Amino acid sequence: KDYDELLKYYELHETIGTGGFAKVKLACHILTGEMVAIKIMDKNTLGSDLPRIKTEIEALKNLRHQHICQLYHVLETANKIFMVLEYCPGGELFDYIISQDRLSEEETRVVFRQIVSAVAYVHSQGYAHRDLKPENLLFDEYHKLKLIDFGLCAKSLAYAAPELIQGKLGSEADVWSMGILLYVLMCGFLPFDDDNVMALYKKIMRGKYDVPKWLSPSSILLLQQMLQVDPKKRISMKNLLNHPWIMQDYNYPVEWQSKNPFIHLDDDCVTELSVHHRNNRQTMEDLISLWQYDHLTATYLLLLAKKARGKPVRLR
Ligand SMILES: CNC(=O)c1ccc(Nc2ncc(C(F)(F)F)c(NCc3nccnc3N(C)S(C)(=O)=O)n2)cc1
Ligand SMILES: [Cl-]
Ligand code: NA
Ligand code: NA
Repeated sequence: KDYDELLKYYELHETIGTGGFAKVKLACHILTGEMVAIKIMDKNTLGSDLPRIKTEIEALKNLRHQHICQLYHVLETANKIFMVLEYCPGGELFDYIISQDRLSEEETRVVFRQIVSAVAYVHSQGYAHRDLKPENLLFDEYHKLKLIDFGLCAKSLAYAAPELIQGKLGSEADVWSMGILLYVLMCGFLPFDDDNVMALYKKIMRGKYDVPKWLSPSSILLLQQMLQVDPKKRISMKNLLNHPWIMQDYNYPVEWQSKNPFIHLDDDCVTELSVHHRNNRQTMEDLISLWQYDHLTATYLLLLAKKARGKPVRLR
């Protein structure tokens, strides 16, 4: 019914995740053969949370970055909203940490610099993510990280900053959450945890945590600077980018600027679309340039994706 519109363009496979607000299926984009992830939201059962959908959608239309999960297609039917996103076949950072127990400081740094790159970019575009946690970071085919779930972005509790849980500073709050992430990467458990939500809340407010024996002095220092209860004493995003711990083995600050921004339309993509559809090239350019996030946008972007990984730009 609502799936009729979607099934014009995608073959649906297994459900790969269910959350509070959405389920996500693996799918194949018929015209390109590309696997994608389709986020499915029922407008009726969301009700008051329907603003989360528009928030994520508007954010993702304004974010284009090597460590951010790309949006391809938005389809609205009578009862559903479908968001077609980049499929990350490596799954969740969280499950990767559990499988390894914890990461070495070297590997943590490799991973963490990608998280800082994504989040600093998000902030550079005027947003705070506000729901940073390892469930929301996925591995793509290259084993590079992609940030997801922009439903709470502005322009869980275990990861929420004291000031944010107190109802007041979105920038500083993301830094706190990245500190909790950093802790989990290196330790393999949360710095603040409890079965009772108010007791968890108290632990967060107190800011005291276990410091395991395998952590280097420099890592301990970085955690201390990120996990300051007072956001005014917390390390700013700026100084995180070139922090000495962060610079170890790299010697350059985190590269946060988008490496894949939308400058001019790509000729191979446009050409292939015009040839496959047997349409006037200029019309094809004009219709792509509406950037409607309809099936034409989807096809164009999934062709660019083929190019991004050195494959030829070809439609079935
Ligand atoms: C098959 N077993 C796996 O464990 C697994 C899981 C995910 C993926 N890949 C993947 N790629 C892209 C998405 C995208 F774009 F939709 F976010 C996505 N989402 C599922 C999703 N993921 C983690 C947290 N919430 C999730 N959903 C409820 S949510 C907030 O609506 O995205 N999952 C691959 C494998
Ligand atoms: Cl980097
Ligand atoms: Na423990
Ligand atoms: Na940069």
